[PDB]
Amino acid sequence: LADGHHLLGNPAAKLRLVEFVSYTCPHCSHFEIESEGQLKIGMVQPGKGAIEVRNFVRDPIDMTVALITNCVPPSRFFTLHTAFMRSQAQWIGPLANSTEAQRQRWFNGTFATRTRAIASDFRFYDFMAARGMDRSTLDRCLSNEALAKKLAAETDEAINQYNVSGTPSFMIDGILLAGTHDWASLRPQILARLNE
Ligand SMILES: [Cl-]
Ligand SMILES: [Cl-]
Ligand SMILES: [Cl-]
Repeated sequence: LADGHHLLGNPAAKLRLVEFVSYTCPHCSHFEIESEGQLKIGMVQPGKGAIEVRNFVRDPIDMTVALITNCVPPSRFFTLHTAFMRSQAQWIGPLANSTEAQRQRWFNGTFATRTRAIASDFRFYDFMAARGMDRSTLDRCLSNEALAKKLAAETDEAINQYNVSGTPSFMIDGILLAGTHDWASLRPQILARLNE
């Protein structure tokens, strides 16, 4: 699959759930905690369906996290993606707490300068060091502007083709699910399809 797309489970499974999610969205964090287990044991493990996670990148903080999760091998993506989502409350504090002068650096200057400022402010060096990724490996990841452009293009595809606006959003078998932005609304639609 293309950059910013990641597939969990069997590509030939009949039910394909696409998730448009963002690392800076509180609804996506809550959704991951609520849904990850049940989707795995109920659907993915028995080979009844597969999950395509798309990084819907909303802001440069999101972009910085998505550079990290997309720079690791496919077999590490899902653990890392889940970790950022599950531990969102632990790392996202500077979004609320930072001052004007700090915020200025996230939204101005070149891609490299702002990505480095964000990674510093959000303490991603320490977060990723605690997960085996050293500073040199993280530096290379954060400077991958080519990848940032591809993730931006993937995000633009979601916005343009599917009118994706709020997060998380979902499609099942090509249909974007109206009014469906949490596990409580999603699950009955998944079970209806599985149990047809
Ligand atoms: Cl939820
Ligand atoms: Cl740090
Ligand atoms: Cl498009």
